[PDB]
Amino acid sequence: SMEQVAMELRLTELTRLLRSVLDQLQDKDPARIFAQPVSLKEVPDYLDHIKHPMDFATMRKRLEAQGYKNLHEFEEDFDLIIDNCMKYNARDTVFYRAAVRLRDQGGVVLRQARREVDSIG
Repeated sequence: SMEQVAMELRLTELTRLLRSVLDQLQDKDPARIFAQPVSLKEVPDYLDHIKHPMDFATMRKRLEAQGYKNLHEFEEDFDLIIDNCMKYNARDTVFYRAAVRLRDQGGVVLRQARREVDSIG
């Protein structure tokens, strides 16, 4: 149908907008602590600790395969990156401190993103 064509135009432009949110969240991690999945070679027991790993490159692959059906799905994936880090790493670490900063500075970018999806539909 043509009504599936228009559905994809209003997805495609969530995808296009979600691209821009991610670029901005990822600029709040200049240390690149969250750019890539935690290495199972380097942390072989990681899955004993964290059942749903997430990282920016993994969020991005799902993005360019148009796999986030709304903003809430994207926000869940972002919250995993932070929550996983805050459990796996202790409070007095560069990792935990980097998550706390990413959370705090992402909040502003997401608070605007929410309004732009509602407003633009």
